Amino acid sequence: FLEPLLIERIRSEVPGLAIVSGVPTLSEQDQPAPSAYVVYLGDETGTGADHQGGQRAIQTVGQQWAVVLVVHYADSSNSGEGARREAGPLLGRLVKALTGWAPAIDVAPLARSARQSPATYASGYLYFPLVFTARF
Amino acid sequence: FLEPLLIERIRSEVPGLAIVSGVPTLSEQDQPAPSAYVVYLGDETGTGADHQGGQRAIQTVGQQWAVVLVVHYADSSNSGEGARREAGPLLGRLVKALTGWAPAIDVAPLARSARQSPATYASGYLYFPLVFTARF
Amino acid sequence: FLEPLLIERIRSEVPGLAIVSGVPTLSEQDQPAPSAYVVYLGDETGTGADHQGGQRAIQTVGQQWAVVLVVHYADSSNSGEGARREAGPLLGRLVKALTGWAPAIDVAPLARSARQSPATYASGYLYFPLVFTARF
Amino acid sequence: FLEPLLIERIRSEVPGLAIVSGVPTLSEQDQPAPSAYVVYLGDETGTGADHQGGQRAIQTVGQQWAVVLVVHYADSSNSGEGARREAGPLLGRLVKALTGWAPAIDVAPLARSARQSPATYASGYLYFPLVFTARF
Amino acid sequence: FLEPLLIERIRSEVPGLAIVSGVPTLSEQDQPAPSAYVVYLGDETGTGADHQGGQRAIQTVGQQWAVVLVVHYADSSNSGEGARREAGPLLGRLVKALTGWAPAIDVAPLARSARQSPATYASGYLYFPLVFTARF
Amino acid sequence: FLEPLLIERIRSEVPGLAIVSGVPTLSEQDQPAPSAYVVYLGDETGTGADHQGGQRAIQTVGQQWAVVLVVHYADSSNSGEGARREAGPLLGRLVKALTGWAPAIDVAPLARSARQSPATYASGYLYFPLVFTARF
Amino acid sequence: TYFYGQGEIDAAPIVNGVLGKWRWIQDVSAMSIQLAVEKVEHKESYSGQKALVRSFPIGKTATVNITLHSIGPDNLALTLYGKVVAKAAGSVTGEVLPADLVAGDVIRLANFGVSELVITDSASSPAPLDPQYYALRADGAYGEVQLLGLPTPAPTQPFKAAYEYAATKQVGMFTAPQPTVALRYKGINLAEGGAPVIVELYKVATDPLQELALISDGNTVAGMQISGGILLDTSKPDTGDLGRFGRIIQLG
Amino acid sequence: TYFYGQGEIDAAPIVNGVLGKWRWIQDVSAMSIQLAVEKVEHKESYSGQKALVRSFPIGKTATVNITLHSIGPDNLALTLYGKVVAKAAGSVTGEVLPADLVAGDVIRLANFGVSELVITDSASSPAPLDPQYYALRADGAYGEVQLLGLPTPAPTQPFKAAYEYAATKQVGMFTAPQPTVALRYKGINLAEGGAPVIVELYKVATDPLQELALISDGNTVAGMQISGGILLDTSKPDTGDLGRFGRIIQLG
Amino acid sequence: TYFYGQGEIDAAPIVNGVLGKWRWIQDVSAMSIQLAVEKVEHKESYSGQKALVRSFPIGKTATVNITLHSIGPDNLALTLYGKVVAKAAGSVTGEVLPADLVAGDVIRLANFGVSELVITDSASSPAPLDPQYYALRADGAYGEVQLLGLPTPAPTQPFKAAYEYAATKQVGMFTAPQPTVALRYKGINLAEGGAPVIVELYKVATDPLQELALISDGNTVAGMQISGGILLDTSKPDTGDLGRFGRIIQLG
Amino acid sequence: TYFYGQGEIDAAPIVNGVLGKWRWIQDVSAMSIQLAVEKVEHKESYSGQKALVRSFPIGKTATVNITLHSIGPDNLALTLYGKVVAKAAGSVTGEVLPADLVAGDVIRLANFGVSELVITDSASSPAPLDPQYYALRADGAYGEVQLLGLPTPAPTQPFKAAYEYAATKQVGMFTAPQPTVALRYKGINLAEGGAPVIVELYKVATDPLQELALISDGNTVAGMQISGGILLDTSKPDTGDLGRFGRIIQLG
Repeated sequence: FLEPLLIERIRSEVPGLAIVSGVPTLSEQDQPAPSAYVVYLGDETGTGADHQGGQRAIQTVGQQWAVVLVVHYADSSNSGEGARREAGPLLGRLVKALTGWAPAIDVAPLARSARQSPATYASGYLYFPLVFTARF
Repeated sequence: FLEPLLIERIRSEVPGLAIVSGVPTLSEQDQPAPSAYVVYLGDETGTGADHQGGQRAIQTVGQQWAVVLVVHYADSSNSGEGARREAGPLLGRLVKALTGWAPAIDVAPLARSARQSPATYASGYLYFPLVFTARF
Repeated sequence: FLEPLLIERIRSEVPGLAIVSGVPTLSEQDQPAPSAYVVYLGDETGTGADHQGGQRAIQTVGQQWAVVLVVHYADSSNSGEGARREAGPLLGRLVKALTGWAPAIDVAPLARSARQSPATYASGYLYFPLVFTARF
Repeated sequence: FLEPLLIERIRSEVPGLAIVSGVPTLSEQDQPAPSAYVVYLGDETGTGADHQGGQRAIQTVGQQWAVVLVVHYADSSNSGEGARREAGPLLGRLVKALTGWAPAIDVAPLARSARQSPATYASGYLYFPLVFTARF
Repeated sequence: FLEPLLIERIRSEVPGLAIVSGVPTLSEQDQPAPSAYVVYLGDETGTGADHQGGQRAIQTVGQQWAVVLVVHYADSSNSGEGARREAGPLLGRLVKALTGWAPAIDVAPLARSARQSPATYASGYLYFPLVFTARF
Repeated sequence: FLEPLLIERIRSEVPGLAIVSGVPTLSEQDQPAPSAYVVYLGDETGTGADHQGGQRAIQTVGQQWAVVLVVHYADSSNSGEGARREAGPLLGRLVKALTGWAPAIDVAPLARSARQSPATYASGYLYFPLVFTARF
Repeated sequence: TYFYGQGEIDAAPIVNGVLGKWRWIQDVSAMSIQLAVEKVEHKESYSGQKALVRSFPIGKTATVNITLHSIGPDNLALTLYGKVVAKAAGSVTGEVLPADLVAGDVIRLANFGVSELVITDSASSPAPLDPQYYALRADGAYGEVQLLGLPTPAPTQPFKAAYEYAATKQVGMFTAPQPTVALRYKGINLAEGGAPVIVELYKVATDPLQELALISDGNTVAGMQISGGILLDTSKPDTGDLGRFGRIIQLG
Repeated sequence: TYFYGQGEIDAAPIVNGVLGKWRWIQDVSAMSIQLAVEKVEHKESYSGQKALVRSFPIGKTATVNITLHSIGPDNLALTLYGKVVAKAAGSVTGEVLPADLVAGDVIRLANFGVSELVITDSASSPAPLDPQYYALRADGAYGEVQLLGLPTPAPTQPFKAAYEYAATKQVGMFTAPQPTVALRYKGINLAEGGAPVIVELYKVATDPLQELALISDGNTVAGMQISGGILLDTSKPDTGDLGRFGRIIQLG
Repeated sequence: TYFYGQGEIDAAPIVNGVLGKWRWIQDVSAMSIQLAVEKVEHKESYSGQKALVRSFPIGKTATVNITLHSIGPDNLALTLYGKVVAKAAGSVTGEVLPADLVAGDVIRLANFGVSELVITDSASSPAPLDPQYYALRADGAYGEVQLLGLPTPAPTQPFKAAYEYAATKQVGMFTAPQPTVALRYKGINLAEGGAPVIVELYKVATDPLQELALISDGNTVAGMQISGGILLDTSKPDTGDLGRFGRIIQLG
Repeated sequence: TYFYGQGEIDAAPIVNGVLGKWRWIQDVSAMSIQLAVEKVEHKESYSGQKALVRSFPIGKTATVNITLHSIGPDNLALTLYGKVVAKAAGSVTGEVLPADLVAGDVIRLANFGVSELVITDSASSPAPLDPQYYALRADGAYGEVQLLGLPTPAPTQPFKAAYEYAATKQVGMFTAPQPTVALRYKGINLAEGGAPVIVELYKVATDPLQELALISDGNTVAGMQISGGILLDTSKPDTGDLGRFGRIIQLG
């Protein structure tokens, strides 16, 4: 219950052309700019372990959080050259800022996943079903 | 089955500009005032324990209850400065009045959660998936 | 399979102004009169116990049945004074007539719940998620 | 896989005024005649018992089948006098013809339920959630 | 992965009047001819047995497949005489051609069910919820 | 998280007449060309085994991926001659390129299924519910 | 080369070693055969591994489990160690009912399927009681009569009941010796277009039913599970390829 | 470097130590190998911890479990300790049916696959019975004949049945000694593009099938599970790197 | 101050107490360490409660369980008590195939990865057989050859097969002594931004793999589970703070 | 009058009976206390029921289970029977790397957190090797160096590595005696508006951690479960109402 203090800098208006898009199916044909395009998948819950405490019946609630990549630059049905090759550094930047960059945390792990996040394509332009953990 | 006696004062017409809004997705762009914006999540049920009694097959039914924060003041895609920093006292007020302030209760715990209620943002303005327990 | 014989008197046309309303979301703003406003929640089923018999594979089927309270008299966003305080006797009348007043019953318990039926408000006028058992 | 031979006489055009109604929510206000008004609930399945055989992986499949009663004669919001009191013989006729009257059956029990079939009212005119077994 | 070689003869344009109907609710009132009217129910899956192998994590997947009978000849709300009595040979033909007539099969059982396939009527003209297995 | 490097060549614009079709129900009557027509089925997940690791709570996530075949050439309600007989080599090409052709993979098995992928027809022209594994 | 079998089972009782008359055991839901073998092992010790090197079997046994859903008297005799008793329909003329009867008492009769019930009053002038003063519960199937009332001038208390009773079949509990039955399972294998398969068990000694739920809950038909041991038949040739426990015939 | 194997299994029986002819065991759904070792432990006591300090193995054993879905007679001989018996098709001319037959009786014949059934009447003038007076249940697959009726002038009761029977294959129960089979598992590892893998087990002693459900429920093909112990072969070189229990070959 | 670890494991075999060369054990899915202690208890009896008052430990043991998904020969040697054997590629010139061969027979060759297969006919004038009369199953990976046919003038039955075989790596079963390996777990703790953690186990004695499913069902990669006991090393200083069982290093 | 507690736990080690300095055990997820009593029973026999009539306790014991998610060295010392060792940062100048090194070899260094790595060549004229010929895996956290290549004029094989290593904290395995710690649980009961509750346990003897999964699967934080017995303190007054095992303080 303290993430906003760092979320403020986590979010930095990634797209320069998209304005008031309310970003978080994709168009892939008329998007003004390659915005972050965050997505939500689900949640993780469990008890009967170190997560659960005493009063208030709360536990360390597992949280899910994913993103969608929209570049379509150098990849317009030609080949996957420049779609993720350029994203690599961008993917690292996104995964390090939006996740893994947490405030002073005691019971808020803010789990981050640098690797082991497979993504498969479809629709003929670009799909990226990112899989990351939040834990908070 | 006695909460209304204190609910009467729990609710005190938080918004001064919103009238007959039937508050309990959000707009985040044309809301007249920062109302309480309560939300409902689910329920908790269980038997075979101290909750269950004899006749009437009733038990201490776990109840879920959450809220949504809508301020968008000092936080208009600029930064999370003034969104929750000002809410902190307001969040405490809300969580202490709407929850934890119960009448003479014998089997109505009215559980309250001051901490351990994480919230994540999205849509580019403000999201707050509050997680609180009611137990009644 | 004999409840109608007493249901006939259970139902007595509670509202004097509402006519052909087909009562069993609520409006809370243009309702002519405070009708009973019965609601249905679900069912309870189980076997491998005294409920199950021999032939016909039938058992004492648990039945769920609830009501909604619509008074909005002395409680019009002012305070919960007169909403349930006046309902108390009315709630007892409803729970004693509609439930617990059964015909000659051998395997039809017709369970009734005088207490332990919590209700929470929302929408800014009145909500009452009643929880009662029917067992038949 | 032989029921039609007796279904032919099971069905005998109960309503005299309803024509091509395709009977199997109810109106309760403009129905020409009190038709049978059969309804379907679900199915029952199980293996690892005498139901399952050898080849073809088939078993004695439990089947569910219910009916809806629509009389609204002598019961028009007045009282439950003549709604089920007259139905009693009619209910027996329906449950004995539509169910329990099976052809030469070896693995087709065609279970019938004379009693233990509770029904609850609602909507202000008449409801009858009949519960019967078919087993085939 | 070889069924088409025999499916080619399995399907033989059963209806002579229905053209480009895309057959696999029914009308029962304006159908030009009594087509096969195949239907799909679900699937059967399982592991940890002889079905599962080594690589490719595949197993002998249970497959469900059913049909709907539409004759309405000699059975037009009169009686079930000629609806299934004439179908009997037709039902055998359908169940022997569409199922049980498989190519050279090693791990494709193509299960067939001659008997133990109950069907119940409704809607006042004809219903036939056939239950057959495919296993492939 | 490296598949695109080979996906780039996996996808090679199979249809020559279909342009900007956004391929991944089918029409089967006005399709310009026999495109790949990939489909998605679901996912496979599991823990408590060699899949799960230490930090990041990730595991070798099972992934599902299937295709739909649309040829309708030499098979136009005549017979299944030329529909899959010609597809055989095409099916092998598709299953070898789109699957089983993976980059340098350490924890990305990219499972491929040459056989044991049954497909059943329906709708009167062509259906092919392919079943393949991706594991990544 | 795959098996999914559905079929029938025929049983022939064995009395003093002479074959009985085969009968169908009616519907059967499950049949299982289990084989048990005991082995004595020899371990060598020249390699330093002290591991197993040889084994030879000493014991040989086979068990069969059958789940039958038929409660017919013929099957009850086989499963309950009982012997069927047939009672022909008849009449009763002078049965005496219990004394000191009053309204509300329930009288239980010795026979079932009672019909044309008559209760003559005890007096010098016989006076049959009015039928309206008594009722037959469960349409006389259980032989139970309820008193609805009595005339104000209380008639003589002892009664004389006469009626008609239908024929019945009864099975005793543990009234027969351990049956020995030869079993023939004639099945169809659906995995091979319905190919025929036959299983022959020459000698089986059965075990009583373990459980019998008289009042059932759910949608499951009552099941009767029987276990048995396949004994060694000493009459068949020892060197014959048919063995002495059982055999399987597959046409091909 | 990852394994998801699918493949075939070849079995060669061992008779008096001479290698047999390899055969395919048909479809197999699961194969598992388990290793068991016994260890004797030595504990030191100079540190005050009385903890383990050394251990050496004394026992060594290996077990193999195989789940096969083929009910072929060749596999039945291997799993049931049986030996296959082949019966050639033939004819019967003078079989005598049971006496005192009446309508409703079921006659069981000694052979299966009956065809062209003829029942000559017993009399000085042979008179074959009309076919309409008898029926063949299960199209004669089980060798069962039902009487539909008899002429009013009751013919001579004893009958003389002649017909044709097809060839069959039979397997006896516990009619063969404990088989010893060498196993070769040839598998494809899909995780590495379908790489080849070979597993060799020189000597295995099998355990009879535990359960065999003749009447199955559900959508699962009948499974036959066999357990076996991998014995120590004394013929292979002791110092060779191939060992004496088993080996694995991976091409790379 | 929270742990969710992901990392690598390095193993160094111990031979006669001299450290071996560290190698990576490849992918590992699970690692667990369990501690067991035996305690002797003393109870006082002056308060009347006859309750526990003191306890001192006598036993001390530690066990480690590792689940590895790599089936590499190096890991097979460590888990199967085997020693790797490398066979270089080569050629065969005069291998003799079984006699009395006919159409349908399957010939198994001694080597895998067969290529350029040639079968010379036995005669004064060598005559290689036409390739169309034989086929190579599983593209010769398993070394299996199927006969498709034979010329009408039946050639001499004994054959002489020559071909080329590729190199391979083999592992024997129970062909090596109980390995003793020192373990180094180098892990990253994600809960603390990926902090480094090191776990050192000086001496571990492993237990053979319990199960190995050669034919797998589902979407789960085959797993190899190994248990081991952490022995007491007598070479390290007794008074040192590093102990003699194991240690943990956390940078901070 | 209802309990749902959340709070902190403070532990004070007991050395030779003198109270230690209290420390916070960090995050704790579960705490349980179990009581065990042994009873001797007396049965009367004058009523014919031979039933229980009296019972008195002989034994009294209490056990405590705690689940802590902190892997801090201070907690490791308490749970692993270890004692913390602190190593200060420093430098190495003349470490000798293994000989016969070639491309692909991985060199393991004695210290972690290596930085400013230098490898001087062995020769009369020192010549530091080019950094491009070697790489630091895991950014030197694990102290592993990989050789990328060597100059064509192969330099002298033995090397001299100098670098800087950071400070670290280590914990030995079973390097400390059985700890005895007094426990203070300070909790808040949410069911009563957050009322204060205190639980005091004077003497507890702990049991080593049972399991420690170094590589975790799922979304669950690694947990460390510790069991302990609450011993009888002989220093507190016998007649005092505070007892000798433990006490609970609730403000009201």
